[PDB]
Amino acid sequence: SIKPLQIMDLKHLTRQFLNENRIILPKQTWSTIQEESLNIMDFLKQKIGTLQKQELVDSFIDMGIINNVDDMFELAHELLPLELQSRIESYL
Amino acid sequence: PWEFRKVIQAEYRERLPRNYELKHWKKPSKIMIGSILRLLETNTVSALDSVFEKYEKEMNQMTHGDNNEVKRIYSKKERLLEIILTKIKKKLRQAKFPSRISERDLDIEYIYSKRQFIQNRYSQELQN
Amino acid sequence: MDTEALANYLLRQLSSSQEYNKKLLLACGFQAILRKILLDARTRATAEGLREVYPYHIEAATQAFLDSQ
Repeated sequence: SIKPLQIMDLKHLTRQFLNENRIILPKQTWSTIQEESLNIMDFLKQKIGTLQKQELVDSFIDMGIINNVDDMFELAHELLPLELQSRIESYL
Repeated sequence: PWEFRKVIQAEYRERLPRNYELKHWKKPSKIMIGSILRLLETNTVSALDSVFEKYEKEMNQMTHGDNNEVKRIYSKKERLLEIILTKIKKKLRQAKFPSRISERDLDIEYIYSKRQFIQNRYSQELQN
Repeated sequence: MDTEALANYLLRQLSSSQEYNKKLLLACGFQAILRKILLDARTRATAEGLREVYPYHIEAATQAFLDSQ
C-alpha cells in the first residue's frame, strides 16, 4: 500500500547503514524488501497497538530490538541528529 | 458472540505464536474499517435483492396476492438489517485489524474480469 | 528520507510531543528490524558467494525473523 517504503527510502536507509558499516545490496532486493515491509508494517502494528510508552518499550524488548529504555534512546541517538535526541532524553 | 474482538483475538492466537506480542491490539485505520464494512453491505444488499426476487414467485403463491403486507415485510426486514448493520458497524469500530487491505482486491467484479482476460490471452497464445 | 518521514508514515497508518517521540522510537525500531534483516540476507549471500544477492535470501531472512518473533 502507501506505507511500504519506496526504492529511494530503502536506499537512504542503507546509506545510513553504510555510514555505520559499508554494506552492498542489489536492486530487486529493494522490491522484495518493499513487499516484506508492508508485511512487517502489519507485523509491527499487531505488535504495537495503541501507542503507549511502556507498551512500545515492552514490545521492542520482546522483539529483541532493545533491552530497555536505555537501549531505546541509545539507538535513537545512533540513528538521528542531536536535537531530536535532546527532545527524546527530555521525554525519556 | 456478537463482538468480533473475541473471535479475532482467538484466531490471532491460533495464527500467531505467544512470543509474538499479540497483547497489543492495533487500532485499524478508519478507511480499513470503512472498506470492510462497505464490502459487507455490498454483499448483503446484492444477496438481499437476489433473494427477495427469487422467492417472490412462491411469496405471491402463498400470500394470496397481498401487496401492502409484502411491503410491510420488506420494510420490517429492511430495518432488521439496518439494526444489525449498526451493530456490526460499532463492533467493527471496536474490532482490531492491520490496515493494509483494500476493498478493490476483495470485490469479485475485478478479479473475475482479470481471470477472464488471462484465459482469453492464453487461448490466443495457444492458437498462435 | 529520514526517521522523521518513517514516523510520519507510521502515524498516518495509525490514524503531540510525546506521541511524536513514540513515533520516532517506533521508526527507530523499524530501522533496526530492516537493518537486521538486510544483514542476515547479506551474510547468507556472502556465505554462498553469489555475485549479486537474490530475493530468496531476503525472503528466508524475513520469514525467519517473523517466525522467531
